[PDB]
Amino acid sequence: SGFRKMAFPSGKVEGCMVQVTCGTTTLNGLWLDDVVYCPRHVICTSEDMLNPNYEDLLIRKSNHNFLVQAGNVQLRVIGHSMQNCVLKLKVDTANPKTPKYKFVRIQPGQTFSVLACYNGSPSGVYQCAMRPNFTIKGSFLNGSCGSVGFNIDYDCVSFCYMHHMELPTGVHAGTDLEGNFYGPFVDRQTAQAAGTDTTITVNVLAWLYAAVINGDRWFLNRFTTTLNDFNLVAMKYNYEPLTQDHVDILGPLSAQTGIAVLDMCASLKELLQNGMNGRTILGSALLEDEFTPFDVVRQCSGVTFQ
Amino acid sequence: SGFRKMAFPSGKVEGCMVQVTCGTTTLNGLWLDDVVYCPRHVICTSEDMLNPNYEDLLIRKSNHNFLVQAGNVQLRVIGHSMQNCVLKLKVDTANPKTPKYKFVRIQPGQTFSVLACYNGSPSGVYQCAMRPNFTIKGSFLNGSCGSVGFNIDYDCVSFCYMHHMELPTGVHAGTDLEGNFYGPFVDRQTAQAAGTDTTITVNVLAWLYAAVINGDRWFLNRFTTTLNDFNLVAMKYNYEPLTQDHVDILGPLSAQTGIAVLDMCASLKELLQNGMNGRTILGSALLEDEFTPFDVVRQCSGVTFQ
Ligand SMILES: *C(=N)[C@H](C[C@@H]1CCNC1=O)NC(=O)[C@@H]1[C@@H]2[C@H](CN1C(=O)[C@@H](NC(=O)C(F)(F)F)C(C)(C)C)C2(C)C
Ligand SMILES: *C(=N)[C@H](C[C@@H]1CCNC1=O)NC(=O)[C@@H]1[C@@H]2[C@H](CN1C(=O)[C@@H](NC(=O)C(F)(F)F)C(C)(C)C)C2(C)C
Repeated sequence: SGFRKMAFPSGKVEGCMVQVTCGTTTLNGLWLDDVVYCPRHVICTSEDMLNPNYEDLLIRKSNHNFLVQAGNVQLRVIGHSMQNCVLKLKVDTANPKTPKYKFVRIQPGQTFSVLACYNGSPSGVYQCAMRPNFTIKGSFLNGSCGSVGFNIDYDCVSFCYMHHMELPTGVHAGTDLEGNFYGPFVDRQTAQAAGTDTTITVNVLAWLYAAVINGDRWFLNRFTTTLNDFNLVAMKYNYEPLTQDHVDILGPLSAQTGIAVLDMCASLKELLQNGMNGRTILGSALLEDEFTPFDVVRQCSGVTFQ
Repeated sequence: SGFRKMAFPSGKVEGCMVQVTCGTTTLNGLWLDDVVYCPRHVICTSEDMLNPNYEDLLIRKSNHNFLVQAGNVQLRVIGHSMQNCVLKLKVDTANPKTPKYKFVRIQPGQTFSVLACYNGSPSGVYQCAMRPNFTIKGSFLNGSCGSVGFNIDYDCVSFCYMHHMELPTGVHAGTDLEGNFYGPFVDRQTAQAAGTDTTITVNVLAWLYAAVINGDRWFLNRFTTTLNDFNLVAMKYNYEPLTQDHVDILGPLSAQTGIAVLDMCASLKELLQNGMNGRTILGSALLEDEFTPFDVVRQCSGVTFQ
C-alpha cells in the first residue's frame, strides 16, 4: 500500500548526459550513439537573446567551437547540424552506455520523468505531466536547459522532452527530441504567455481509483451519471471533457475495483460541486491530475524496468 | 523557478540491486563489493511469519540455498551471516558497479530517496522523510522488501534505509543497513502500531522559505515571536518543538531571503491559528513537512552529484 508521485529510475538517462559549451554558454546535452543533442541556444550570447538568428549564428561556428564533455572527458565534435530548435553534434565516439531508445512526441495529459541537470551532471529526478496548455510544472534554474524528460517501457527509454525555457508564473516549456516545441512557444526572450490551463479529468479519475485501491473510499456516492451530464459539470469547473477513449483507458482500473467509470464520474461531480469539506484523499486536500491510468496501474501492480 | 518533490538520481543504486531467493521467497538485495545485503525474512516461509526464529531458520540453510541473481546472472554465494535483521551474503564476485558509499543511520525529520524494486529490478524512485514516529510514508507492495533508501553527497551514496514491512494505515518500517530497525518495530507478523506522528516544524519553515524564493509571499505577516511562544502554539497543533539547532540550520535560507527565522515563525503561527482560507502555497493546500532546509537549498541552487 501507499501512493506516491513516482519517477522512473534515472540510470539509463544519467548515462547519456553531457555538458556542451559554446563560447561562454554551458548547458546540457544528450549523447546517444555518436550524436549529442542539445538546445540550439547554446550558441547564443546574453546579447543574442531577444531576437536571435540561429541559422546565422550557427554558420559562424565550426565543429571545434563546441566543447563537449562527458564527465571528465572531452568528446571531439566532427559534425554539426540544426533540426528545428535543437542541435545535433556528431562526435567521434559512440556512447557505450547508450540504452535502447526512441524519440516520441507525447500528448497533453501524459506524464514523464525529468532528470534535472546542471553542467552535464544530474541534480534530481521528478515526475511531471504535459499540461493541456503545453507547459510543464517543473523545477528548473539557469543552466538546466538540455535536461530531458522520458518514459521507460521495459528496457526502452522513450525520450519525449528537452527543456528550453521558463514562462511567467514559473511554468516550463520545451521541445521534443526533434526540436519541435510543445505549444505555441519560440526560443527567444520575448513576451510569451501560456494559454489558460485545464485539469486533466481522466487523470483525476485514475487517481480516485488509486484512492479506492488504497482504502480511501469516503467520497464514493450512490449515484451514476451520463457522460454528457458529467461533461457539463466538468466544463464549469475548468476540467477537460471526458472522451469515450478516456473511458476505455480507465477500463482496467474500473474492472479491478468493480466501480463503473460513470459511477466514479458521479462521485467526482459531487466533489466538484460540494468540495471536500476539509477532508483529504490519499493525503491530498486538492484533486490530483498528474497520474495517468497507466501510472496508477504501474505503481499499484509493481511494474519494473529492465 | 518552480519547486517539486525531487528525488536523487538513482543510477548508482540501480547498479547495486539484485534478487535473492531462498526456497520460495524472493526479495531484493543490495550488492556492494562482494557482499549482498537483504532482509532476513527471505528465509521465511508464509508459515514462519507470526513468530519466526530467525537464528534457527538460518542454521539450516547453507550457502547454496540462496539463489542470488544480478540481472541475468547468478552470483555464487560463498558465505552468509546475520547482523540484526539483515543477512549478509558473501559472493564470489565483487560488484564492478559499486559506488563510493557509506551506511548511515538517519534521524527523524531527515529525508531520503527510495528506489522501489521488485525481483531485483527497479520500479520507481521517490522522496520520503523519516517521520518522527519512525515510519515512512512510502509506496510498497509484496516483494518490495530489500528496496533501499539513500542520499547522495557528490559521488558518495549514503544508504540509510532497507525496507521490511508495512504498518496499519499504509505506512512503512525498516532498518538501517546494519539491520537495526528505525522505531520500536520487529520483523514479525504481529500486532504492531506506529506511535502518534508529529509534523516536522523545521521542514515546514524550510518550505515556507522555498515559497518566498519562488515569489509565493502572501502569508508573510508583519510580526515576530519568541521561540518559546512559538513552541507553545506548535505544541497545540501537533508540531514538534523548534530547537535552537533547527534555528541555526535555517540560517542559510534566512540570510538568503532576509527573513529572520523568528519572523517566519510568526507567519507560521498565523497559518496554524487561522488556516489558509482556501489559498495555496507552492500549489499545496496543506503545509508540507518533507523538505529539509538542505533539500530546499539544494533544489533552489542546482546542486549536482558526480
Ligand atoms: C536554460 N538553461 C534556461 C532555463 C530557464 C532559466 C530560468 N528557469 C529556466 O527554465 N533557459 C532560458 O534562459 C531561456 C532561453 C532565452 C530565455 N529563456 C527563458 O527561459 C526566459 N523566458 C522567456 O523568454 C519566456 F517567458 F518567453 F519563456 C526567462 C525570462 C530567462 C525565464 C531562450 C533562448 C528562450
Ligand atoms: C516485503 N516484501 C513485504 C512488504 C510489505 C507487503 C505489503 N506492503 C509492504 O511493504 N513485507 C512483509 O510482508 C512483512 C514481513 C512479515 C509481514 N510483513 C508485513 O509487512 C505485515 N505487517 C506487519 O506485520 C506489521 F503491521 F506488524 F508491520 C503485513 C500485514 C503483511 C503488511 C515480516 C517478516 C514482518
